[PDB]
Amino acid sequence: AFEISDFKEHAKKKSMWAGALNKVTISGLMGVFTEDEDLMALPIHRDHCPALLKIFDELIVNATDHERACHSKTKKVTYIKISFDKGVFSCENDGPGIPIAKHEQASLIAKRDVYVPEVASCFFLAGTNINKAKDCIKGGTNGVGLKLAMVHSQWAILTTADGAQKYVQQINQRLDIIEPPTITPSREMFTRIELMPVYQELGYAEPLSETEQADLSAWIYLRACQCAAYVGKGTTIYYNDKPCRTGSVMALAKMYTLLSAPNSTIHTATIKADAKPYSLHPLQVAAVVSPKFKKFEHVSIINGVNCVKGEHVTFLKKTINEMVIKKFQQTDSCSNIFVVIVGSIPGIEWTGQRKDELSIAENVFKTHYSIPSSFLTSMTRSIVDILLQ
Ligand SMILES: Nc1ncnc2c1ncn2[C@@H]1O[C@H](COP(=O)(O)OP(=O)(O)NP(=O)(O)O)[C@@H](O)[C@H]1O
Ligand SMILES: [Mg+2]
Repeated sequence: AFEISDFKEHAKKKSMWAGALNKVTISGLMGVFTEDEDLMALPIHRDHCPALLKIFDELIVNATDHERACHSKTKKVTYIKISFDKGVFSCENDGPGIPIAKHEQASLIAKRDVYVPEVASCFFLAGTNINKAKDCIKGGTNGVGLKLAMVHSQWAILTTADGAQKYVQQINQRLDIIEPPTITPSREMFTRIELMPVYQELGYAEPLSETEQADLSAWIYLRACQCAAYVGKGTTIYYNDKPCRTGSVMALAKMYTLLSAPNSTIHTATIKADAKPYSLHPLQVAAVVSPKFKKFEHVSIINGVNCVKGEHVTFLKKTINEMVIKKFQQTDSCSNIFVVIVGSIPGIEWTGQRKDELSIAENVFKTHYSIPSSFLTSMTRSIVDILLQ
C-alpha cells in the first residue's frame, strides 16, 4: 500500500503541480474578445481545466523569462509568437537558443547521450534557475514548468537553433517516448515549443467543441496581451501571427473596462523605489474608478506571471484607504477600483508551482517604494465623489 512514484506518473494524477486535472470553476476566469476593432476582456462563466491553461502559461512565462534575460544583452528577444489552431499550441521566441551541447550529468544519469534541450524539457527539477539569486526577476524558478507541458501533451516538438546548429526533438505520449534529436547546420536562432495537449484526458471534447475552442482562444489571447504590457519596448507579442498591441497598462485597463465603464478616466502612476535592486524595477499602474464596479479588482502581471494575490496589492489599497478616510472625513474605500499593476519585483517567493500568490514582507513596499502623490490625490477625489453620492 506504500507506493513510490516517479515524477512523470505523479504529475499526471496530482493537482499540486499545475492545478486540477479536469474542469472546475475558476474564479475570475477571463478572455479577450474582438468586437469590430475593439478588444474587450470578458468573463468566461464556464468550468475549465486549470492544468490545461497552465500548459500554455508555463511556455509563455518561459518566453517572457528569456526576454528579460536577454534585454540588456547584445542579442535580444524581439518577438514572442503564440499560436493556437486545431488544438495545436505553440510558443516561439528569438534570442539565443537553448545550447545545443551534450549535458554531461544528464548523460551519466540516463546512460546515453542527453543534450541540454532534452534536460530542459524532459528532466524534472532542472533548468537555469535552480540556484536563482534573490534579485532575479524571472518567473521561472523550479525547473518544472516545461516538463509539465510535456507530460500533458500527446505529442510535442522542441525546436531550437543557436546560430550554428538546429535541434529538433519529438517528446511524445506524456513524456513516455523521447525520440533522439535531429541536429543540423543552421544560421537561425530561436526556441520553439509546439504541442497537442491531452484535451480529452483533461475533460474536453475530442476534438474541442466550438465553445471550448472559443473560450481557450480568448484565454490565450488575453494572456498574450498581458505579456505585451510586461515585455520590453523592443519586443512584439503575436497571437496567431497578429500583433497584440496592448503595450501599456493603460491599454490593459481600457480592455478590462470597455464594457463596464467605457470612456472612463484612467489614473496612471509609475511606482518607483529608492535603492537597488528595487530601483531597477519601476511598477506601472493604471486604474479606473467607477460606481458601477461592485468590488475591488486587480490584474497583476508580476515577473511575467499573472499573480492573483500579493502584498503589492495590499500596499496600494492601504495607501489609498488612508487618504480616502482623511478626505472623506473633511466633509469600502476600494470597492470602486479596478487596477492594473505590471512590472518586476525582486525577492518575491511563489507559494506553489502555479505561482498564483507571491510572498514578501509588506515592509518592503513601506521602506522602499513611493506611490506618486498625483495618482493618490486623483484616485481619492474620484472615490470620495462616489462616497458622497
Ligand atoms: N522559450 C525558452 N527560451 C529559452 N530558454 C528556455 C525557454 N523555455 C525554457 N528554457 C530553458 O529551459 C529551462 C527549463 O524550463 P522550465 O522547466 O520551465 O524551468 P524554469 O522556467 O527554470 N522554472 P519553472 O518554470 O518555475 O518550473 C529554463 O530554466 C530555461 O533555461
Ligand atoms: Mg519555466
